[PDB]
Amino acid sequence: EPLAAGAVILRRFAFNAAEQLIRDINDVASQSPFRQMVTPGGYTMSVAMTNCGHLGWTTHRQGYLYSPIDPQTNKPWPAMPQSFHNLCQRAATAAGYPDFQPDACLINRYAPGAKLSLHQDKDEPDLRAPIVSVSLGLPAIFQFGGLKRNDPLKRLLLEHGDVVVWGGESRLFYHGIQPLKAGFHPLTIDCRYNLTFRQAGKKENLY
Ligand SMILES: [Fe+2]
Repeated sequence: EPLAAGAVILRRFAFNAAEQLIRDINDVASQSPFRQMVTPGGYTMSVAMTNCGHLGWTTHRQGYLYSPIDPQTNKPWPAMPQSFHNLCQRAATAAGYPDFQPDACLINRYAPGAKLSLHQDKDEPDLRAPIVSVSLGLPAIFQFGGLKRNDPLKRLLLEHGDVVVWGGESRLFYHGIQPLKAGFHPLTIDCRYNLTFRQAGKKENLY
């Protein structure tokens, strides 16, 4: 029996691909800079973000959505790097999702003390498609609950190279990241990067 129904934890799965993945995060950031987006309550997120791929998650007039254009540059988000595409496919396939074809990758950067409040990934057209998570750099405590608010939370440390394929029931769980502890990592220096691959466009975009 699993810790999270439908989730597939692949520890250190991206450990070897880590250095290249980071070079690509930096490349993506040179075009679409990391920016701290504004929350519903008007607060600035402590986590900094950016996207790559055809679609990118962002804020838009009191709402949140996937856009083919970066509002900060008025240009498309950078294309999905080969390292990203490859790693995701290998993880998705190993987890039993060979047809998963993400068109969006939200890149999160956590500086010491950065955290992500509880939320569900429900902005995607088809929730049967999983979300592949890739952690890099400083370790973080990932928390997840259930399908509804105020449900009992479970914690899980996510470390450098860890990949989790959130499929099945786990795909809809409320989740977040507790305040990042300060520290040092050879490849990221003083932060943690997290990539979350999503199939954000409707199936028609595949034809
Ligand atoms: Fe999320």
